[PDB]
Amino acid sequence: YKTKPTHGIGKYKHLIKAEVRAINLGTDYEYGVLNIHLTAYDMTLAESYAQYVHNLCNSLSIKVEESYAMPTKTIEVLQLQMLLDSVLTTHERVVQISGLSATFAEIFLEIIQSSLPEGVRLSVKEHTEED
Amino acid sequence: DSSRASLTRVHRQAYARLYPVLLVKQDGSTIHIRYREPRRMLAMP
Amino acid sequence: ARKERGWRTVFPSREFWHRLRVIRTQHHVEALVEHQNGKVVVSASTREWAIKKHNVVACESIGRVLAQRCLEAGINFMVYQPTPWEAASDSMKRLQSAMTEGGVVLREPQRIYE
Amino acid sequence: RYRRRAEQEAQAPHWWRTYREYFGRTQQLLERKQAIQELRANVEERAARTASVPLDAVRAEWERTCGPYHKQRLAEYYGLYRDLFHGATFVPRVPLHVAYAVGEDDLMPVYCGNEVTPTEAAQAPEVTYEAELWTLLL
Amino acid sequence: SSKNLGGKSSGRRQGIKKMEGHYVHAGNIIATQRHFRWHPGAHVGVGKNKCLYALEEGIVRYTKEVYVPHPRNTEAVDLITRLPKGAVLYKTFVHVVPAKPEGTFKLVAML
Amino acid sequence: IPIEDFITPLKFLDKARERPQVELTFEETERRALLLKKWSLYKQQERKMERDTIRAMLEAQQEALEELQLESPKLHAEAIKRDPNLFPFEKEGPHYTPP
Amino acid sequence: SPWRLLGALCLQRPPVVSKPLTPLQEEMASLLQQIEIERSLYSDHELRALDENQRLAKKKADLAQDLEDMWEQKFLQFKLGARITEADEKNDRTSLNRKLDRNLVLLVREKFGDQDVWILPQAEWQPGETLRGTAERTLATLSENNMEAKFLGNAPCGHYTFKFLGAKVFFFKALLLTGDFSQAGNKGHHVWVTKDELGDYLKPKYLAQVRRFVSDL
RNA sequence: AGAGUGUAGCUUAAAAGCACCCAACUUACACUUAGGAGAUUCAAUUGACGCUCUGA
Ligand SMILES: [Mg+2]
Ligand SMILES: [Mg+2]
Repeated sequence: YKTKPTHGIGKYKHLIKAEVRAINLGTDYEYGVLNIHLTAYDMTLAESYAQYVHNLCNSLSIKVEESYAMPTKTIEVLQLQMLLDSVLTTHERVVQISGLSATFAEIFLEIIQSSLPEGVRLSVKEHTEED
Repeated sequence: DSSRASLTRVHRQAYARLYPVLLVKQDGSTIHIRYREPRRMLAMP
Repeated sequence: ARKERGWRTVFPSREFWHRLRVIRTQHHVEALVEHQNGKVVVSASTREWAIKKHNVVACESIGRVLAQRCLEAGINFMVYQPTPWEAASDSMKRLQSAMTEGGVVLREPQRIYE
Repeated sequence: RYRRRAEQEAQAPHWWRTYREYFGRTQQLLERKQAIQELRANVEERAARTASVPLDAVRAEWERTCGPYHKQRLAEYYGLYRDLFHGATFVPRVPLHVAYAVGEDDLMPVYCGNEVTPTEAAQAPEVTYEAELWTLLL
Repeated sequence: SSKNLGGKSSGRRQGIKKMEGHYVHAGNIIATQRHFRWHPGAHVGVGKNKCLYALEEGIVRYTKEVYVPHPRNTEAVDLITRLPKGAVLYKTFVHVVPAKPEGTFKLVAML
Repeated sequence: IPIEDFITPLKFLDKARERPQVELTFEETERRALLLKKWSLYKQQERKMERDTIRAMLEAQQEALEELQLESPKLHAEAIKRDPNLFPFEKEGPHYTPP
Repeated sequence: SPWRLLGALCLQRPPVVSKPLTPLQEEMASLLQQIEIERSLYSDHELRALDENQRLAKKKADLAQDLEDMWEQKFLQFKLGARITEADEKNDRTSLNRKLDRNLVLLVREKFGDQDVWILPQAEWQPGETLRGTAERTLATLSENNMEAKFLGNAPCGHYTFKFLGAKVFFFKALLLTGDFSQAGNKGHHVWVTKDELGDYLKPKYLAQVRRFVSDL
């Protein structure tokens, strides 16, 4: 009841939130939605790397809002000398990351570098894209 | 720590065979790749 | 004797006399027998340090032990009320089987009115 | 996790009334560890990949060790300590084995809480307990 | 002219019929509602309306208890999942503290 | 227009009779089992190591940021300021052979 | 409280060649490969080898091998660059190209009047100047080389205290993309070093604590 | 050379409960199911090895 001392013991909706810029202030800093494009030729490898990255993020108390994959680009190349075809494919997989304070980002980058797999490439940049 | 995400199995169920292909781009750098058929070498121009 | 009938919105159901509560954790597997009161009548854990000698298999063993214990106590009937995932799980199934073998029914008869 | 939390909360007392208001060595350790290791070695996992466990031995062990602990709970449940002694609990330390004769064999054993009929209990039972003086009572 | 027309519905006469402490025989309706304002607890059933009825003779009691929903009902589960790791929901319940004993042993005859 | 390459193609439907034969021994399976646990353990160890590496680094950073602040209150803010260099961060991983 | 102002830099080299796998790791890899082989559903070589072969026999009663041979020949032909340009040199501590598998770090000598300092690229920052800027300047100057030293962020890595006159030594990270070095055999004794090597060479507690924020790998 | 001490990550646990790891479901995470690994630093409440902190 309202007049009782127990009022609002059932109140739960303030415990849930049922409802982007880069804020670089002065002593407290945030990069805005960093997309980590993992480009590679093996489908498996990139995925594995992405997974690892995600896991790391989870461990480090960092949000992972989106983890989509980009389409596979069929770069059909003629091996000129006798036309020998080689239909290679490049696969891009992304892992978005929001909040990050001064000291952490560098460390994260270092970790990524340490972990980099064999024949896979990075690109860390802002969200403003068109899929 | 470069071998942590290297040991990769194909997590999909229905798929083709894959062989340890040595791919070489114009930098002069080999890469282990899973290209169609057992092509050991595929040097890129 | 009566059973608490309601609690129909809430889970789990308190309509029983005797409740089998399994507690899986890291390491060791508890398996209890309870009343409406919450009085733990008959237990079987891997922590007991007698069955810590000699996991699905472990769980099964515990269940078996409990069944014997149940018999000793004179508890022959439970309502085992698990989550769906728990029910599905192999270890739980094994435990149930063990209990059945021991001779302890996991259904429990009706109240008899009139 | 949520369920666990809820349970914990329930267990705690609170100030708003509720359901409860209206209704309710080192050496030994080392040895144990060693034993465990030995067991593991013996297994060597393969066994796990469906082993039965000897029950009688386990029972015996229980009797030796935490059987007494168990029995107190049982007694409480059955209300012996409230009725027999007006309150005030105790742990039965000495393991009592009473058995009723049925024919020549078998013997119907009296464990704590078992159903046994007056037909089987017409004659007085055999008793054993492994200890060195006492006054047995029914 | 008046664009709005229609809502001329009467009150449903819903709410608590039996307040705390009231003696209640079996089958009586304790409280009626839409959306669980109050939930059923010990010896209290539920209709199709969500109306709470007493399942034993005795005293009605109201109580703030922990809410743990059935895992098949999904919305509740989802809500629970959403919550932070120290919180518990809580909800108001209705119990019936049963008065008489289920029965007594009486002497039939001396055979 | 997001269109990924996760859909298993229509070419692989009828061509599914070439390998259904998976017939292992006891020995093989057991060996595999033995391996897996070991691998898991190794992974765990590696992750622990990684954690240690990270944590130590973090600690060092913290220490630096204490010392700096102690010895120049003007500079800590500057140090904190995230530089513009990381709009287009790029690095390829290690190859197997150099040029 | 005169705080003497010395900067520094903990320079980094990214590993070029991949690392050698452990026995267990190798085994795991093999297992994975086997599983992949098992699971998979057709190959363009396997369809055009087996079926074709079968047909040929039938015809006789009434291609792949060549391709394989060709592939083998190609493999034989294609001579690769060496993974080991480190143990074959052996005595070359001063070369950047040395350790392809591991990461690396620069390590300089400086004999002063009072002290005799075995150094990790140190600097002397000015109150008006920035720390990062100072570091950059140092990088430009003492080694005498044209470098693309990719930094990460303006925040530092590790600082260290010596007190006679209070003082400090301030370390950052920098990752070399391409370091074009002028005159290999100059008198400024510079050395490229792994983790173990770093541990070994460094006499003092000031640089012995630097190895904690180095990537161990 | 002195101070704080000393259960595996962590704890008004006393060999526990949470953290943790590999698989399989998963785009991935998450959940779930199977597995996995772990500790009283050492000698009779005292002393002697390990860290953290302050000096040289
Ligand atoms: Mg109205
Ligand atoms: Mg009206």
